[PDB]
Amino acid sequence: EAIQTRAVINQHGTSETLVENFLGRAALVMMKDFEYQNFFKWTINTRSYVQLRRKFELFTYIRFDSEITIVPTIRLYTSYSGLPNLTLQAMFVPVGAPTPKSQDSYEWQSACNPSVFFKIDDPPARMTIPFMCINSAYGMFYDGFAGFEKTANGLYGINPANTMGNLCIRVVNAYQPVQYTITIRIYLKPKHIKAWVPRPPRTMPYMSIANTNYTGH
Amino acid sequence: VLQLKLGNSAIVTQEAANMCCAYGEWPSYLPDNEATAIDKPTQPETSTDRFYTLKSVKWEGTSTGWWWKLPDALNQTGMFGQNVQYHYLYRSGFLCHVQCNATKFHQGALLVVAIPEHQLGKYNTGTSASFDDVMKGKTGGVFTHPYVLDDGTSLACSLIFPHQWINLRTNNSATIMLPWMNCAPMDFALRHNQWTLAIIPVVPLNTSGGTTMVPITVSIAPMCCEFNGLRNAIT
Amino acid sequence: VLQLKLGNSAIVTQEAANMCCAYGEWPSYLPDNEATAIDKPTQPETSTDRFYTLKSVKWEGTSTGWWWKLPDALNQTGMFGQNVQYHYLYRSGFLCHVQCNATKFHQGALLVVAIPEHQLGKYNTGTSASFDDVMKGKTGGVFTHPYVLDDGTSLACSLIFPHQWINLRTNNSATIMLPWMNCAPMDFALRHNQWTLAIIPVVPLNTSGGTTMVPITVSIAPMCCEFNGLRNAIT
Amino acid sequence: TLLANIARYYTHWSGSMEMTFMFCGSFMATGKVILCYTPPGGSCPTDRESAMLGTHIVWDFGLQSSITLVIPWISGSHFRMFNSDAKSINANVGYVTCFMQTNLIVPKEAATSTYIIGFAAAKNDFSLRLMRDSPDIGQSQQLE
Repeated sequence: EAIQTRAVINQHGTSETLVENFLGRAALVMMKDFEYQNFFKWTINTRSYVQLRRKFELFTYIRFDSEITIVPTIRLYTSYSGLPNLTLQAMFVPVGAPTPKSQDSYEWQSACNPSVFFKIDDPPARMTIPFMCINSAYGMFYDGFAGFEKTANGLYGINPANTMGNLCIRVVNAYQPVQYTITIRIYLKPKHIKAWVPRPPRTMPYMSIANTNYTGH
Repeated sequence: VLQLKLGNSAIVTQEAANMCCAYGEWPSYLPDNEATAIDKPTQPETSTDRFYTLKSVKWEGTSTGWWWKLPDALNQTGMFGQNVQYHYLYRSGFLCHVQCNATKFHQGALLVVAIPEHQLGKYNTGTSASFDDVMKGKTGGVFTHPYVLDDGTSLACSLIFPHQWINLRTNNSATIMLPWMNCAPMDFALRHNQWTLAIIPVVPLNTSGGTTMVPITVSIAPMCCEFNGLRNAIT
Repeated sequence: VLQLKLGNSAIVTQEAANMCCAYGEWPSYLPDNEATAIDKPTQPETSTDRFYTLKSVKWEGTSTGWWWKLPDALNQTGMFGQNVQYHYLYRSGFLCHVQCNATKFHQGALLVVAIPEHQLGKYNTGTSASFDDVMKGKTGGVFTHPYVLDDGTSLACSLIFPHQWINLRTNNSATIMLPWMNCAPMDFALRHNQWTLAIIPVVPLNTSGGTTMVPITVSIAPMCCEFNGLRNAIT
Repeated sequence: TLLANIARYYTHWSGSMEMTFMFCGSFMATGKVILCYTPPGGSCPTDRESAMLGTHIVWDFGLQSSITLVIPWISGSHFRMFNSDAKSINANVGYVTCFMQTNLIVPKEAATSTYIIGFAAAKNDFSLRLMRDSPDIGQSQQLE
């Protein structure tokens, strides 16, 4: 039933297949909802979605800066169509700092964790996080253990130096009388990409997020 | 009286061979800088570069016109047909020659127009033309509504296409040279046509004591045939 | 390990390609001074200049030998067969290649001899060989009395013909290059043969725990094909 | 192949391709096989005669264990018709087919069954365009 067609493919040049263009696309890395836990907390990683993970697992070592764009949307409940122009606070917490536990925790005024204050009805917030790893490049794969303790023996393949930090987003505005749900979309665009040691592509379904186990099909 | 000789075929003409090059371009070849990015074509300068004389058609007083689609008209004729059936990629020009045989007591005018990418249409229906309607081979088609060129345009404005006039009191021959007319360097001969040679009788053929029928002879010669290589070594 | 490549065909050999030119003459072409008095031939340097690999034959311990007659072996195979069937005059050389596949525990010797004008004979009869007896096509013939070369001569004195030896303990390949062998500048391919490639097992194939059958591969490539012109202009 | 997996991330591809075959039989094992190339739009050979009549190499794997084929040009893309829901698939751009010229010959002590493995890669004139999403895994429904 399929029509067997063809075309005279006329093309030249290799600038499109550059690694800077291969992995340099802004991809959605997380999407979460919270109805006014009570705030958005998520550790930054590129393995959340299978497509981006498969693309990134084509190399062993990758070094890049991170560009983050936060796109918030609000939907009301029960009665006008007037969405409040709330103020949002997105704070980046590095690995060596504690993360907030509640909406009004003390860490929201850290003065060392960078924070962005932006409004709902404004252009989406955007900030660039540099290459913060302790090593020269991130390890897409790690054949080893964090330490010698029996606790670390259950953490095969986890290198503590590969964590990228936490992004905590909250609504600074107090509880409004109305009921609303906030949806947060995080877009990550790597910059200044450098990649080393290409690897065979993944051909089998993933069974977990941190072990590279495989199952049927 | 001169002759148009191409390969092993020759046509005797009435010295009216004022050739009309379509858009002022001679068919030359695929340029070198356009061939690096695509498959490399060879140049079969074989018997493909000869005139193919189709069967003569009858011009009557009620004729609406005839059209031939290229390279569909030559897809099953001679060495060109063989090369078309064995190669999947082709690129060639054409040199159409139209001749008429009439006495000094005949009258009529033919508009020999080469229409590129002539997408044939239908009349009072939404369904597109079927395969048999378009691909007519060497027999050729017959215009149903020559006033609209069978496509909703106007024959009056068809003069913008590469054309020649055959007025029986002035001349009886037309010669249009067609270059490569496509948006791609090469194309597929079996299911796409580049030119449509149309012969529309603008002024009806008339006479009082004549034969009431004159023959029209169409001769088409591919000019710069190029096909994909079928014998590149794989070592 | 080297390759013998001709056109779009390649053969991998065992470096034993010590070519034997028959009578020390390379096949070149019809000379200019010999072509003025006869019909002018063109040079179709088309796919005719490739190796044609026949079906492998089985060498057994009781084999008497196989022969192929040229150009009869290629008269119905590929572009050479087409050109032979469409042209009435031909002139070409040949490059026969013979290969064997055997282990180090096999033994036997093959005499690959190219016999020119091998007029086949019969045994205890006066009637000459019939058409089916001689023209065997690409299947080839089988010697009945290899001791007399099927013509009343001696295989012992057949060493005077262009020949090569295949001794399984030394080599497994033979390559004989045959020039034009005729008393006329050109000839007719359909009813006259110039060379007869014979493969006679002088020493029988033997083994104790082997396969008792080894294949023999024959590859023949016309070298300087020339045919009468089929497209000379008549103007 | 790696070439296919990488090219699945792009829409249009063109260029030449390299191909290699390896015979992994025993040392004294010998025989002949025919490797044929059919250009795009041709008919795939059905027997040894047709394969020999086309572009081919007679490979004697007893002598050398590796043979390399150079494919001149392959091309392809992804298509979608304008006002129709009919699926459009790129046509075949040729085949590479192997036919046995002579039967396999092995000594008594060697194994009676051998194997052939193959490799494939592109040349330096290969190109890709219009990066897309690989459908290799998929299985996502609601952008979870």
